[PDB]
Amino acid sequence: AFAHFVLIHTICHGAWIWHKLKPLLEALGHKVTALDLAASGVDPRQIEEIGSFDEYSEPLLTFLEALPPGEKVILVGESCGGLNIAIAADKYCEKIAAAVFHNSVLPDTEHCPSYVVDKLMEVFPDWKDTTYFTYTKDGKEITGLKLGFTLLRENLYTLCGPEEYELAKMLTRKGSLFQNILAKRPFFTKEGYGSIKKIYVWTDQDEIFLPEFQLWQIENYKPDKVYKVEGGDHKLQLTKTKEIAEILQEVADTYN
Amino acid sequence: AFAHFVLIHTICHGAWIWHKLKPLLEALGHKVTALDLAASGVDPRQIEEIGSFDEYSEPLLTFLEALPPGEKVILVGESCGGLNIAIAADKYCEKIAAAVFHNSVLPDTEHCPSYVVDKLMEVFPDWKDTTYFTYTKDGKEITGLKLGFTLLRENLYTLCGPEEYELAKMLTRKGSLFQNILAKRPFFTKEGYGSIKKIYVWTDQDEIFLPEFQLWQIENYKPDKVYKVEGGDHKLQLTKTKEIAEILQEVADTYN
Ligand SMILES: CC(C)[C@](C)(O)C#N
Ligand SMILES: CC(C)[C@](C)(O)C#N
Repeated sequence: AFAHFVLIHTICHGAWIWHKLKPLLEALGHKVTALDLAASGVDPRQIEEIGSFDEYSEPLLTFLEALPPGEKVILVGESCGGLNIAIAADKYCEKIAAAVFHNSVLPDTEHCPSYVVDKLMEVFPDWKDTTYFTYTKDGKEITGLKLGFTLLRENLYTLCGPEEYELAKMLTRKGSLFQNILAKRPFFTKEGYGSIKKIYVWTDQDEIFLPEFQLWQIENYKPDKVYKVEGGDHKLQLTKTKEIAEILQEVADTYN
Repeated sequence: AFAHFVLIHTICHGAWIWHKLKPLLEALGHKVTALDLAASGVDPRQIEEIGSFDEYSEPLLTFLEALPPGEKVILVGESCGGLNIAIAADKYCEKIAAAVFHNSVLPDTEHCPSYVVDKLMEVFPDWKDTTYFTYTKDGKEITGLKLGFTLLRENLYTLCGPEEYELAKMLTRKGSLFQNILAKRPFFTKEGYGSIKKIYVWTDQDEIFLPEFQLWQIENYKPDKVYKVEGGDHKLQLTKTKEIAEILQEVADTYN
């Protein structure tokens, strides 16, 4: 079967991270939409203009709003993209056939929205050469960050070639986890986000979202299905593109 | 010998086009700077804020200005980048060891700055699915454009793989040739731009900067050296990356 996949990049990244996976999925006959979230990729906004993870998710929400009645999509989020999925699901659950998490945070409905992010910071506290700054938006102090090049090289693009790593150094932008904003955000709902089918994809060779963290997430909020990809790194859509496409095809053949 | 190469992308593109060549040059021991020109790549400005090719060249001029006395660089410009080179050379000729043109326009000093662009439009009048728009800046009506995806696929990235082509569809932005502005711009000088060493690199398999045009440019303004790369396409830094690096190494060993 064919599906319409909506690929969602992580913070400090953009649609470009999916440049290898998108054409492969299309070669299988699928429709693919790779969005640039707010102040990401070539989006015209700067991070200082964004005050929450919800605002950051605007392009995704706007896209879903534009889907004609009856049309459903399979959301695929990497790393922090799981949060955009949760936000989107609480507004357009009926338009989501399923959500695939790609070495991604997996929010739940029993704890605050920042719950898994707080846990992530405990498991991976040292972001190496990453730099930080603060800005104010809507009366709140937000911590912005720019991923360090060493962190990118050693923990995120561990096995990616020099040409993919180069794209990251050239294209990654300042962003934010909006951690303190998520902490005060209303909980994700059981009726919306809680109702969608969730497929968790990961590799135990991820050098940032460590096994301890991902296995902790799986136990915390049981996914409907779990796929473990052998080898690769945090950026499976670059290092195990074929494997990811195969998994997504099976998801398309399972949920609609 | 080692040199400091400053790679200059063409309109509607960004530093990202050099993601394959940059690491290869560094692997040879060179220092490489790949800039995003105004309203290009991840630059925060939008094209409607730019009123001339000179303004568009701001990041390059600012970079050269920051070079300490005595430090020289080898400029490498692709496609329309030759115009940024001419503009830069008339302000910082002493900081330029040489300029390499990569399937690029080659301005001269005998005719108006838009001369070769006007000729290009005669040789390649049909830009296929490219779209156009107009905006006003500093009292002048400027024609903006967004490269069509079919034009990108068939004429610019003719032999590039689907993954490189995908990056182009995701990252190319609205831009402008500022043709009418160039037409009224003071001529490039013989003392500045005219004095720099110019190396012309091209392939007769370029599907947009056709042989008729490139050979016309070579006859119009004699380069100091000409390198013809066999095969490849308009984006030699992607399809003949190794060959381009070899040529640049020889240039580094020839001019300083
Ligand atoms: C490093 C991690 C938090 C990110 C930016 O989401 C990725 N990849
Ligand atoms: C199509 C051509 C004018 C451009 C944008 O410079 C390239 N490549």
